[PDB]
Amino acid sequence: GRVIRNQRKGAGSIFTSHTRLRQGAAKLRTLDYAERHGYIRGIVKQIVHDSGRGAPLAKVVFRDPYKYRLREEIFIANEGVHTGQFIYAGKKASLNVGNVL
Amino acid sequence: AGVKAYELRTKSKEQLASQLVDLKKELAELKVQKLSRPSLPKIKTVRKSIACVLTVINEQQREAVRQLYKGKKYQPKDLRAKKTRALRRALTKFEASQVTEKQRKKQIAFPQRKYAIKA
Amino acid sequence: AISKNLPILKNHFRKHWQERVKVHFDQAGKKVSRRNARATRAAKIAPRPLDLLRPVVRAPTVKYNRKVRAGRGFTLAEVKAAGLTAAYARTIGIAVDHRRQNRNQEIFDANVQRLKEYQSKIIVFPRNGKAPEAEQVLSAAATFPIAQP
Amino acid sequence: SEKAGHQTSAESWGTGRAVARIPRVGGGGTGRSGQGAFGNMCRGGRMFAPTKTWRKWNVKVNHNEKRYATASAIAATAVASLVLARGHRVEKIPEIPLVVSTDLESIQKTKEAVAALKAVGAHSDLLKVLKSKKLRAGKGKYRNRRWTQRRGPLVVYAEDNGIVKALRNVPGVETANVASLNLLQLAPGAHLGRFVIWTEAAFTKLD
Amino acid sequence: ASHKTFRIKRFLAKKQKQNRPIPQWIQMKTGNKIMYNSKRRHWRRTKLGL
Amino acid sequence: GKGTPSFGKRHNKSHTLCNRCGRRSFHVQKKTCSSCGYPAAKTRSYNWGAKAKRRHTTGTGRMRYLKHVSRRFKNGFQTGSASKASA
RNA sequence: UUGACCUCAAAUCAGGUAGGAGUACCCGCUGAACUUAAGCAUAUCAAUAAGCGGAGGAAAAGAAACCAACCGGGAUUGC
RNA sequence: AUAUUGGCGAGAGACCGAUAGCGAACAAGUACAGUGAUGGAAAGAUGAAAAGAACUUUGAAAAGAGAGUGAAAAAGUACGUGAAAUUGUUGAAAGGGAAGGGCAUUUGAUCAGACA
RNA sequence: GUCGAAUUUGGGUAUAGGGGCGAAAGACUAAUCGAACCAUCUAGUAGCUGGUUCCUGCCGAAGUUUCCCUCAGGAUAGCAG
RNA sequence: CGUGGAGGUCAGUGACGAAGCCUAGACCGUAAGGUCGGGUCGAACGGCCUCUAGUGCAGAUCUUGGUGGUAGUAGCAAAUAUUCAAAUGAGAACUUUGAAGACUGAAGUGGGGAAAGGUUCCACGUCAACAGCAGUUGGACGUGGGUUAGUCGAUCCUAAGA
RNA sequence: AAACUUUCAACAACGGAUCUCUUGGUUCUCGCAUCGAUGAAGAACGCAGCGAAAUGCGAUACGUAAUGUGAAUUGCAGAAUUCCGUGAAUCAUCGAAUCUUUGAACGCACAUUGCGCCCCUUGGUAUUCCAGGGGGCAUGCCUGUUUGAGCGUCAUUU
Ligand SMILES: [Cl-]
Ligand SMILES: [Cl-]
Ligand SMILES: [Cl-]
Ligand SMILES: [Cl-]
Ligand SMILES: [Cl-]
Ligand SMILES: [Cl-]
Ligand SMILES: [Cl-]
Ligand SMILES: [Cl-]
Ligand SMILES: [Mg+2]
Ligand SMILES: [Mg+2]
Ligand SMILES: [Mg+2]
Ligand SMILES: [Mg+2]
Ligand SMILES: [Mg+2]
Ligand SMILES: [Mg+2]
Ligand SMILES: [Mg+2]
Ligand SMILES: [Mg+2]
Ligand SMILES: [Mg+2]
Ligand SMILES: [Mg+2]
Ligand SMILES: [Mg+2]
Ligand SMILES: [Mg+2]
Ligand SMILES: [Mg+2]
Ligand SMILES: [Mg+2]
Ligand SMILES: [Mg+2]
Ligand SMILES: [Mg+2]
Ligand SMILES: [Mg+2]
Ligand SMILES: [Mg+2]
Ligand SMILES: [Mg+2]
Ligand SMILES: [Mg+2]
Ligand SMILES: [Mg+2]
Ligand SMILES: [Mg+2]
Ligand SMILES: [Mg+2]
Ligand SMILES: [Mg+2]
Ligand SMILES: [Mg+2]
Ligand SMILES: [Mg+2]
Ligand SMILES: [Mg+2]
Ligand SMILES: [Mg+2]
Ligand SMILES: [Mg+2]
Ligand SMILES: [Mg+2]
Ligand SMILES: [Mg+2]
Ligand SMILES: [Mg+2]
Ligand SMILES: [Mg+2]
Ligand SMILES: [Mg+2]
Ligand SMILES: [Mg+2]
Ligand SMILES: [Mg+2]
Ligand SMILES: [Mg+2]
Ligand SMILES: [Mg+2]
Ligand SMILES: [Mg+2]
Ligand SMILES: [Mg+2]
Ligand SMILES: [Mg+2]
Ligand SMILES: [Mg+2]
Ligand SMILES: [Mg+2]
Ligand SMILES: [Mg+2]
Ligand SMILES: [Mg+2]
Ligand SMILES: [Mg+2]
Ligand SMILES: [Mg+2]
Ligand SMILES: [Mg+2]
Ligand SMILES: [Mg+2]
Ligand SMILES: [Mg+2]
Ligand SMILES: [Zn+2]
Repeated sequence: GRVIRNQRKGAGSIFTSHTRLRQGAAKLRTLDYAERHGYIRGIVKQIVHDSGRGAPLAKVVFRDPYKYRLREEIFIANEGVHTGQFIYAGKKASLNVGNVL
Repeated sequence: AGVKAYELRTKSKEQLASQLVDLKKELAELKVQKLSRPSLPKIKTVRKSIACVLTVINEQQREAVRQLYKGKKYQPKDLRAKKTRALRRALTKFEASQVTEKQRKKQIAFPQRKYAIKA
Repeated sequence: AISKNLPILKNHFRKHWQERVKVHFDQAGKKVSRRNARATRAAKIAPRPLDLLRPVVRAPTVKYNRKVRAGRGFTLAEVKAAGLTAAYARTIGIAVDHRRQNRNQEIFDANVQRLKEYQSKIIVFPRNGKAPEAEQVLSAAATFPIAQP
Repeated sequence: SEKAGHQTSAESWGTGRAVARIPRVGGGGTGRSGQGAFGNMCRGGRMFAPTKTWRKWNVKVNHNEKRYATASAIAATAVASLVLARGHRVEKIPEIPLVVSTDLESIQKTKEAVAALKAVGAHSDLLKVLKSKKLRAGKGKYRNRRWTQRRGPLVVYAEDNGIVKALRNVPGVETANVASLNLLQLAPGAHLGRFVIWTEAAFTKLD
Repeated sequence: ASHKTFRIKRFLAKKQKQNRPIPQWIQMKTGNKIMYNSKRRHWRRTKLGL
Repeated sequence: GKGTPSFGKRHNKSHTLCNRCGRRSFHVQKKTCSSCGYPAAKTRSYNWGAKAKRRHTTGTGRMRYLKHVSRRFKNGFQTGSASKASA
């Protein structure tokens, strides 16, 4: 016989993911000194649709501890999170929806 | 017609450069006339004269450089012997004839003798 | 494929044998080349005899041990008994073989006699270079043949 | 050539196309396309059983039987009837075999060699060779075999002191040492009765 | 096409100059057996394959 | 529809001219020549293709430099210039 | 501080060198099947074709950890 | 000392003689075909010398008919020799749904031999 | 038949032969597909079909026995020169 | 018996015509074949004794090339349609000009381009072949002329991807 | 009886067999050892008074220089002084040069005649912008030179 359908998918020619319209990989912040000892406050800028993903995404901006600029993080939005909300992430963050602990 | 190489060699580079310019000017006007005459075979000898002048000028310049590099162990690659690639990489006569002190003692002590079967 | 009363034959021609056929069309040509090469070598080596002196040895094996033939070279002991060194013997036209040994007195004595007769029948030109012109003898085997004892 | 007729990629079309099953050149657009190939009956094909270099060319002959033929040829030279029947003009020659003086071996010039041969009765045989030159009758003319002529006398000597060079340019005349007689010369075309002029020294050495 | 690279245009220029009859004076030379240009090309019969 | 009507849709070249060998064999998308193997350092050649070797082997071109090697060897790769003799 | 050593880098540093072609013959690697066996799998075709790497005018081999069992022979190559 | 269907320089043949011999005796790995890898032809001969036909005449012209050149236009750049299939003209003969053949003789045409 | 959509289509780009691609017909992969095309191994093997080139003279058959994965083939004895 | 080539011989034949070819002309042989005359032709060729082989064709849906009957036959019938006169020319149903009758009917038989082609564009000269009739005409043949950019494109950027 | 059909001959067609010819092929033998980063083999484009191809050559372009020979080349035209001579020739030989764009191909790229950097010089009222000319800038590795890195590590000062 010939190579069956499920075997052909591993070659990844026409079976790759369609990622043109993706907003980006959804990840938390990199575990750093502020996260493991205290907390750092971020601001939700917008909640946007992501192609190929049912759940919406949230854009949260944090300040860079070690140099003067802003850092952009892409989170998966929980129910109740709204634009303009402050997000607290770290070991000493409060127990509220949207906080990372 | 045409110039003579042996006559050009007895002239300085300033005279040769001026003569080249005159030949180039003559070539330009002949090409203009070629557009009217049915044929113009005279243009051949002018082109060959320019080639002869360029040959002699190049001979003088290359000869002058050879005097600058005379004796020195490094010369430009265009002034070195061509031969072949393999011949230029082979050991020189001095390198190929080298022997150890042990071997030269044997060669002097016991060389191939000359003998005959007579008596 | 098998018929009649005929011998069983074994002709090994089941490979691509036609690609490896060698016909000696140059048998006559190579004979001329060898003769030309021998002539030009004799002229190159002065009056030297074109071949080295060889000893007489016993052929091995029970089948061929009744005969004597020519060996590669004289042993170190045979050369020493003749009254000269191995290094000088090589430069004078005598073959020396270091791996052959002497265990038979008859063979040892005969090879000693061959070396002595050879030395008395040759002339060694001095290193000065005067070089008197002597006739070249092209063979030392014919001059010193080997006879069955 | 071993590659002749096989420098193609031709393949048979098979049956069903109303043509013979011979292999045919592929492709198109040249006129050569579709033509037969590889066959001994095909134009531009391979010949049947191509000739090979390992065909036997030389033949072994027993040495003693070879000497038997040579001895018979020598004895045939002494028979006048056989010599005449082979085409030699020896009608008015006094005695066969003809033996001449040994000084013939020392002749240096062609002019005096020819005069000596004519003086012993070989003049008519020499004229036969000159007047028999003809152009060859086939394709051998442009294969370096353009002219043919008859064979003249054979002069046998014991020592060569100039006789070989003196007769070299004479048409149809060849010399031979008595010690190395050639059957190809004694019986040309396998016909016995060669006209042989013996030198006295060579005649004695036959014993 | 109207849009063409320099290489294509240079190739076409040479093919135009090679498509001409043989001069008559060449046919009278000693030992001349050339009669017509065997490499003549017409734009509608044989394509350049470019 | 796979014959004559399909032949009318052929207006995009798979191959273009090769810079090295000059044939119309440079595959556009694969960026490689199917005839000489450019841009690979070696020129592609195969022992099963005896005729293909013959079409491009040494001696089929001009041999601008290799022409004169035999003459130079015959004169022992001499250097200098010919001296002026009489007449 | 200063000066060595070791190891590892840089330079359009001074001077060189390698690539590609050819490949009949030469030194290696890799490696089939048609075919034969009246079938066929071991076998055979064959340590072959195709594929890959490397030389020269020749290459390779070569002065015995050899052959022998003889009264011993004596580097290698070829017939 | 051995090998050598490559390269360069030579000498040869009971080899082939233009459908043969290398695919190629010629502007041949050319013309041409294929997107491509690749595939791959046909094609040699006037005469010693163009001396390659001035001139006249018919025709719009190609050409024709004369003249002329040559040993020969029964050699005219469709050119040495010029076979067969097939075709035209002329001459002879036969023929009521084939033609052709064998034996024998009539008729017509044609022909050798001996006139000892 | 369908005709605003699982619509139609240009150009760019990706997947290559026991592989690809398939809303699945063993369909399609350059008029080639129940395994493309090109060259070589390769003049692959064939108990099977076809063909196998001058004259005259003399002699002149067999389709039967035994064995064979033997039954369109061989060996063997016979018949023939 | 015949064919290509080889050794020997007939001091063989031949430009005063060798070989080849044509010839309901003659002779020899049971036959394979051999010999002669006539015509054509132009440079080499044969008898005999032997040697040698790529040595003899009616066939193979044989190979290559050439040629028939069929046969002046099938046919040259889609896309509505042509007509009169003059000019040119050896020659006009088809070229040019004028006049008339018609069609495409703006998703055109109109006016520009992308691919692809490559001089087919334009003028003069010109009809052997090509335009499945014709031809004085032509995208044919011969000889020449013609493509002008700071602003239009390429060039630069990145897309799937390489 | 003609036409027509068939057979034979002569002359004429069609076609290119046969015969003769051969600057080609094929096989055997002998001798020799010489490609390339000093840019090869191969490819593209050009070069002649009148050339498309083949052959030759590279903007010095069917060639330049040098040596030999000693009067041509030839289809036509032209040049003639090149003819008792540093000299004719599409001659031979060949040791000096030229050698476009490429190609192992080497500043980076290449379906582009696309885009940079450095040195010297010239011009535009200019070290910085623009343009012309000349000369440069690939990779792996070896030896050496120079400038450096590391508490890998030694000695010596405070
Ligand atoms: Cl599937
Ligand atoms: Cl054979
Ligand atoms: Cl003759
Ligand atoms: Cl265009
Ligand atoms: Cl050839
Ligand atoms: Cl193809
Ligand atoms: Cl592929
Ligand atoms: Cl008969
Ligand atoms: Mg057929
Ligand atoms: Mg056929
Ligand atoms: Mg052949
Ligand atoms: Mg014997
Ligand atoms: Mg004949
Ligand atoms: Mg045209
Ligand atoms: Mg077209
Ligand atoms: Mg298909
Ligand atoms: Mg399409
Ligand atoms: Mg594509
Ligand atoms: Mg290969
Ligand atoms: Mg440097
Ligand atoms: Mg090996
Ligand atoms: Mg089997
Ligand atoms: Mg079988
Ligand atoms: Mg089987
Ligand atoms: Mg191999
Ligand atoms: Mg070499
Ligand atoms: Mg050797
Ligand atoms: Mg070695
Ligand atoms: Mg040892
Ligand atoms: Mg040994
Ligand atoms: Mg041929
Ligand atoms: Mg003639
Ligand atoms: Mg005649
Ligand atoms: Mg004729
Ligand atoms: Mg006929
Ligand atoms: Mg669609
Ligand atoms: Mg089914
Ligand atoms: Mg067969
Ligand atoms: Mg087959
Ligand atoms: Mg009977
Ligand atoms: Mg049957
Ligand atoms: Mg005659
Ligand atoms: Mg007849
Ligand atoms: Mg003649
Ligand atoms: Mg035959
Ligand atoms: Mg026939
Ligand atoms: Mg038959
Ligand atoms: Mg047939
Ligand atoms: Mg009709
Ligand atoms: Mg009709
Ligand atoms: Mg119809
Ligand atoms: Mg109509
Ligand atoms: Mg309508
Ligand atoms: Mg209307
Ligand atoms: Mg027009
Ligand atoms: Mg018509
Ligand atoms: Mg017409
Ligand atoms: Mg034209
Ligand atoms: Zn290429």
